[PDB]
Amino acid sequence: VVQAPTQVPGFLGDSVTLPCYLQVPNMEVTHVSQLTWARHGESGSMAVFHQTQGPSYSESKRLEFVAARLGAELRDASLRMFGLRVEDEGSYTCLFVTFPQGSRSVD
Amino acid sequence: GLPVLNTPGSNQYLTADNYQSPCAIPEFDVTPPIDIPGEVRNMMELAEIDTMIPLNLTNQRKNTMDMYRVELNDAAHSDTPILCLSLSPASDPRLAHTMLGEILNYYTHWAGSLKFTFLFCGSMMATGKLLVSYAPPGAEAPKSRKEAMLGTHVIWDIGLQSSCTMVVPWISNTTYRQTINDSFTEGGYISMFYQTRVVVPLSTPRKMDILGFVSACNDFSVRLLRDTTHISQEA
Amino acid sequence: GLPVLNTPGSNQYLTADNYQSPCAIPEFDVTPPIDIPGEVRNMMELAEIDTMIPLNLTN
Amino acid sequence: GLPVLNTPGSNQYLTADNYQSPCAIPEFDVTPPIDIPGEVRNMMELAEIDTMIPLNLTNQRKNTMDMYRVELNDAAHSDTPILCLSLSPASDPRLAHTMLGEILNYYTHWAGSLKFTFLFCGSMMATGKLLVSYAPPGAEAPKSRKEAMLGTHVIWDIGLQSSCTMVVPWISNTTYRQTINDSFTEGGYISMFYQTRVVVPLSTPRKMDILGFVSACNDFSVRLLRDTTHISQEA
Amino acid sequence: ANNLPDTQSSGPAHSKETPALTAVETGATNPLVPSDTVQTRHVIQKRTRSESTVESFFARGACVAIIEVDNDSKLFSVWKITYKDTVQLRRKLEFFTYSRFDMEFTFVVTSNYTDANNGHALNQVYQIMYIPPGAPIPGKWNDYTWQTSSNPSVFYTYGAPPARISVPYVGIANAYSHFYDGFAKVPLAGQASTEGDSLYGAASLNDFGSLAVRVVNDHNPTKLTSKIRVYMKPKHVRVWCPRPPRAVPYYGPGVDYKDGLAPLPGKGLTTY
Amino acid sequence: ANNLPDTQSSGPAHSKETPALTAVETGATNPLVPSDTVQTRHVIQKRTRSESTVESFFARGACVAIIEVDNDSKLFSVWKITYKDTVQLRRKLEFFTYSRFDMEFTFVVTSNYTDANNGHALNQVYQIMYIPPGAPIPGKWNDYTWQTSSNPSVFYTYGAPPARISVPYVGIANAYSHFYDGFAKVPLAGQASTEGDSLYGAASLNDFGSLAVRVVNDHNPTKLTSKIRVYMKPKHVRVWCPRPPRAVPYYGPGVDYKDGLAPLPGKGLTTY
Amino acid sequence: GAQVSSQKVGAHENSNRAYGGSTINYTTINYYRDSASNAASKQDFAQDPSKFTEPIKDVLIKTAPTLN
Amino acid sequence: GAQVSSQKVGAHENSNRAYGGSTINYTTINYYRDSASNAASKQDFAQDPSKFTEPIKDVLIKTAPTLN
Amino acid sequence: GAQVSSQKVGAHENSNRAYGGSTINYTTINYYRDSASNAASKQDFAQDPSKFTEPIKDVLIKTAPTLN
Amino acid sequence: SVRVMQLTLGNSTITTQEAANSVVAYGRWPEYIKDSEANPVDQPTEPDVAACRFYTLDTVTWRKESRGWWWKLPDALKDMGLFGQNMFYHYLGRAGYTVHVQCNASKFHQGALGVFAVPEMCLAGDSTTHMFTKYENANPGEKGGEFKGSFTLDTNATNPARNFCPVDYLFGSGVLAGNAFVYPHQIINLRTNNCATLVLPYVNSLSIDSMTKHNNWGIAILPLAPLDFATESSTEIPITLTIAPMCCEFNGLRNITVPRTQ
Ligand SMILES: COc1ccc(OCc2ccc(COc3c(Cl)cccc3Cl)cc2)c(Cl)c1
Ligand SMILES: COc1ccc(OCc2ccc(COc3c(Cl)cccc3Cl)cc2)c(Cl)c1
Repeated sequence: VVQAPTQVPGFLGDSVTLPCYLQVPNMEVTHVSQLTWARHGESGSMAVFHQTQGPSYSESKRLEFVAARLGAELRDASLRMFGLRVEDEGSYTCLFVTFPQGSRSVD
Repeated sequence: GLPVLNTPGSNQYLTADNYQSPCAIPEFDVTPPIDIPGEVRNMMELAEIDTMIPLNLTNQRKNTMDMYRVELNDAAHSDTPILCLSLSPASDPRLAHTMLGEILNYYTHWAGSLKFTFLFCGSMMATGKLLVSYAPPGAEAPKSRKEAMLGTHVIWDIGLQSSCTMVVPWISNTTYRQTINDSFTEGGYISMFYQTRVVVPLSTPRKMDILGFVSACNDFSVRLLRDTTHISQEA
Repeated sequence: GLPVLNTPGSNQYLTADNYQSPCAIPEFDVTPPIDIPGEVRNMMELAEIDTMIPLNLTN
Repeated sequence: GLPVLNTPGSNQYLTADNYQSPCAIPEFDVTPPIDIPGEVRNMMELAEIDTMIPLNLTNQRKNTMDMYRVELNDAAHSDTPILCLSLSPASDPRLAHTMLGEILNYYTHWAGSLKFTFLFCGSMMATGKLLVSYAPPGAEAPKSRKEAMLGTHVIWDIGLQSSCTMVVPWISNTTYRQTINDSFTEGGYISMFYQTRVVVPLSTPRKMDILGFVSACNDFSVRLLRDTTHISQEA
Repeated sequence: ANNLPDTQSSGPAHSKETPALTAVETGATNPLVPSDTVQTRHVIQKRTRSESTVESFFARGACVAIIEVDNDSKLFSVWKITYKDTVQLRRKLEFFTYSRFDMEFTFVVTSNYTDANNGHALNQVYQIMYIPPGAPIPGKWNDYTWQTSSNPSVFYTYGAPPARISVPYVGIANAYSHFYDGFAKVPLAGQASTEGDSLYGAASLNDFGSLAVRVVNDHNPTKLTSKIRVYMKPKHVRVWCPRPPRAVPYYGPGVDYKDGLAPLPGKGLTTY
Repeated sequence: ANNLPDTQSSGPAHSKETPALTAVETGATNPLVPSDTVQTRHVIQKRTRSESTVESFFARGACVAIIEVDNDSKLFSVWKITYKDTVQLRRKLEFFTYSRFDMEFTFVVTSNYTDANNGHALNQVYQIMYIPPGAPIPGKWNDYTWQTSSNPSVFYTYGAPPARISVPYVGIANAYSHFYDGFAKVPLAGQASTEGDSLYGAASLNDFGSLAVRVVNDHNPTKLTSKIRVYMKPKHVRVWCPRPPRAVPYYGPGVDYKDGLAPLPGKGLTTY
Repeated sequence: GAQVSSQKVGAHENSNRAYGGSTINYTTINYYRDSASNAASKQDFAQDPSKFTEPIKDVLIKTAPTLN
Repeated sequence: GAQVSSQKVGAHENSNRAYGGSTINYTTINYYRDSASNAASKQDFAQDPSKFTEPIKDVLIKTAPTLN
Repeated sequence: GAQVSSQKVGAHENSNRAYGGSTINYTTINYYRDSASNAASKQDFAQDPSKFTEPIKDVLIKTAPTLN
Repeated sequence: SVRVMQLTLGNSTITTQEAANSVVAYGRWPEYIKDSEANPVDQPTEPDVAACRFYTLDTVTWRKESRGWWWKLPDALKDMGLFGQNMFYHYLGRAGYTVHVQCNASKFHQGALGVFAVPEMCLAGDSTTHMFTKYENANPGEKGGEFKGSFTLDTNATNPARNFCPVDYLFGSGVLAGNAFVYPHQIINLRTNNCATLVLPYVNSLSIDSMTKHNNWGIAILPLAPLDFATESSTEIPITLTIAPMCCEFNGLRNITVPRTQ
């Protein structure tokens, strides 16, 4: 299930992180578990954190990805945007993919 | 009657099927057609028309008419890029919303050559030579003219013919690429540099804009119709 | 038997369909027609006959 | 409409049926094929390639590279067997996991001739004569060279041509045998003995290995596709 | 829906012909191919544009409406026919100004007990009646209008494969207009402002009429709800005058906008 | 898929031709037949290899997935398309390195009340939507994505014969790769270790997309669960480069192993 | 016993099949002995309205005086 | 009234039937009088994009100067 | 567009129909435009295993010495 | 050459020495209704030279701050000589056009204007009420209208403006302006040309329609590259619009139409 807490200020200067937590119940555990981030955002159709095996930077040069990747975990991944100008909002999304039902998440 | 045997798939509704059905308004006198100008037979015809690229997506320029303007100046020669782009026509934010990108987002695969045309909107008194480049994936993305010049490139001399076209040839490992950002089907990098420098005389503007256009070549095709993420509906 | 596949629309009843059906009174000796005056083939024939207009609809 | 009558079997799903169904992705531009080397048309082609037999399944050797090595020595002549095997290609532990045995485990019946090739891996200075034998079922399994020599056998003389092939002819009562251990369709016994003895000069290794290979002949066939027990899935 | 041309091998050049230079001011697009600017090899092209034909682009059943009826006036519902109640098909159609095609309608009907432990009902039969603009609209789930002596009706039995019917090109013009830059009335000089006023971009007040849906069975006190999802597929398609696609969220039947006016994300000019 | 050759009668021999002797070092297999080493009779061969053709070997519907939906987010589920979720079909496909074929998918749908004495529901209709890599994935069992204006959907009515559809050869390469000895990225010198890292043996992060399944009916408080078992059959098959079959238990999507590493039993060297 | 008639194509697909061939024809076969079981062919003729519009004994021309 | 067209075979089976014969053809018969009831043939043609790509009055060659 | 092939009769009935005529033939007609919709014909060919069994450069005879 | 031309229609001639060719929309030249496409049965009027001639609408001025301009056809020509008379006296009317946009500067000026001809150019309104723009505001006549840099919602409930609010980058209709190039167009880049010339055939889903109720074409002019000069923050260059109706034919003559105004 999806339980993202990210409603974050968010401090400018900068810099701070843009987290994404998806706590996993619990007896029907999730794969494949690639993680996608879509901005909001003139999205046609990329400024993306995607992570298949090796973390792939869809071109927004000012990014930092910190998840225990190339292996697996799965995803309570944290992103970071520096920097350092007010490349603001708008908004951001955090969508996952799953073998069971979960090719889906929440903005 | 005639003995029949029902096979699996019976009574289902495939959203992409192609069967016949009874007409609810029989013997209806259909209004004949007229020859209306501008008829279209294939979606690829639209992908071959030049559409302006929103190259300047900086925070102050994005979502304004300024996102289409890339400014140049008469400064002394520099080897740093004027602009940088990734060849992901359906996913790169600068390409994803052009007519070409819009159509690609209704399909899962794309293949073919593309062409980028740049228009110089400086005064007639302004001159200059620019280097437009394309580097197939696999190496470090060019950051200086020295690296860019080693790949596919067109040296544009500014003058009477206001525009210059650079064709990005189909150089791929797979027979088709995906319309999503994926490293396996990555396309490469597009960049521009000053070859010499923009030169203007006195009483002439020292800064001017260039506009970029993108369209598909005659060997371009797409396949696997899918739904776009460019339109949504809440509630 | 012959393998068939049921398509959507099966078992429905379209009020404007045009299919065949079994006859409930088979081998019935139908009374032949006679040439009755005033036969009509199209509804538009009736629309071409002058009909008086109720022009004065005052109270 | 056309009067029809539904016959039994209607609306069922036979896992082995062969019917037509609507295409979910119509008008899809299929990527054409290329001539890739090594195409296969029949599974029996794979059964005809020599595959190494894990002949030495003793506790210390099984599941190691030593299960493939059968050691010989320059000892004085003995009439005791070097190895013994049962002609149950799909069930005997030594044959069941070869390429031939793997394929046979996806079928219920097998028929045809087989051939066993042995490779001598001793030094060039080593010589010797061996007797490879095949005894059709029904009598006591050969335990001495004297009994083995009464059945089908090939006397292998070691020299330049390093290997020797013994063909196990199709000698059966039934038209097809089963791929399980069953006495009704039992196949017989394969064994090897020293004809003379392995002889080596001084300064030469007195023990060496031989490797065995098994493949199907051109008259081999299988039928009745079934599921193998060689792959499982827990939970 | 056909083949693409082969790539011919192309060698070096040193000439006065410069296909790389052009002038987009003319309003034309430069028809260059790879061999115009680089050395190419001969490639025998086998890819085709079979799936991007106008027909294949629209050859999918899209949901245009979800009509709901509560078999306990809700015993029947009326849906004004349109393609603008949903966004997906609407956006695809709007890549063009005019269109002409036939339509295939498939109806997926679902129903369920509102109560987990109460009520029961026998299998339901639905009547989907088309009311052409002008015909009497039902006032009750069982008034005289449901006799359909002339209106086309479809009687669907719950559980049967989805119902499906075809409709010809029914426009009163030679093509359907996706955009109409005008009014149905012209206000004349002298008349009250209340007079001659009409909606911008609207043609007839009732273009195609509507659908009246009801459950034919006698309603039981049991709480039940049914939903008829209408799927439409344009077949035998012809389209005219391409237009750029909708970039911001729809705001009504018109081209009006209000909310998502900043569709593009930020990206560095020199960032790959 | 044909005949086998006849056995010709063969008599005794005393010659300089020795087909029994060979040298397997060359990499070739000795093509002997019985008559090469023993006296044979003439046998008219009537057996054929009709059932071991590459086509007949795969001409069976194998289960590749069991998708579950609880109609009381579980109101809908998403399954990433793959053949590696099960072991039986996977092992057969892996006898070869590359393949090219069409696919037939049959869906067996079952459902039941969780409670022996509680709840009730009317007949269910399911929607199986294919979401090609790139298309928007449903967030709710009833959001806009289920309009399927372009994605292919299959609406199944509970109790009807299993649904079935055919899919063409959809690979972006000229053949499907059962094994890919490589990466999707090449780490470049200078970049952070977090950079350019990808899974070994993986191509696209999303190869074939996924299936989104849901019950279209309005959910009732009743506890119900449904399972869609997906069966796939390769038809019009061509395969390249044979490989030895999997001997130890599978350990993931790769060729990784961990547990049943000692597959063979013990048997005496001189024991029949 | 099949009857093959041609359809009056309204909306045309971007195909040559929409303009010719068996693709613009439809096939019919009667399965019942009684003509009552048959569907309506709908290839129906028209006629002159004169019996209603001009049931006049002495035929008159519109250009010429009706009352003569 | 049957229409017999040929299919564009994508994946080929190891059969000669996958390369020739009626085995690579498909048959069609219209059952309804109204063309609206018909399925889509999908044998659709293409055209020249020139009306959009080059709606220029005085035709120009790419090798030749556009502005002359 | 019907394809008529013959069956390989296994068990024979005590009829002449079990040995000849259309009674040992089967008929096929494709209903779909896409070849993917087609069933498998199963009239599949075989080939030479040599590419696997003898991928040797200099061809050798079994009667003749392999190592020469 | 591609650059020198002369257009003659009726008693009016236009000359240019700095053209960039001319565009014929969709490759179709205007024409009269053929008998096979005819609808109204009455004899049409075809003014010919009296209506098919060049009419010069009001000149607008381009400044560094301009966002763009728009006009609607036949609306912009409703008061133009005998063309306007025939338009108002007849129920139905049909016409094609030759649009000639004029804009000259100097070799030390910069700027590029995108001139687009859009069939059924529907614009966005200013209120939360859909399709609320009133007739009088939608049809400005020869003066046309202007594009804005942002959307501003009309909140005066007592007196709603009921006007358009065309945002420039959204092409005044909720689509991105960079994609407007799919419509017949030309670009007036100051370093290259003086004008833009577009020949527009009659486009509609009918052979003839009401010219008062319906506008067939829309002309949109947007500054793609803003006006700039030497060092004069202050720069103004006029943009004159000359349009000529072609193949005019009207049907359904009656008393003259006098539409409500302002
Ligand atoms: C440009 O895109 C368009 C144009 C017209 C459209 O609708 C025209 C239309 C007219 C009549 C009917 C009536 O169809 C029906 C009948 Cl007879 C019987 C039963 C059910 C139906 Cl459903 C249905 C649609 C649509 Cl949805 C999109
Ligand atoms: C080497 O072995 C392979 C290669 C590819 C495979 O999958 C490719 C694949 C691609 C798309 C679809 C989509 O199919 C569907 C559609 Cl359109 C509609 C409805 C349901 C389905 Cl199900 C299904 C499978 C598999 Cl399972 C094994």
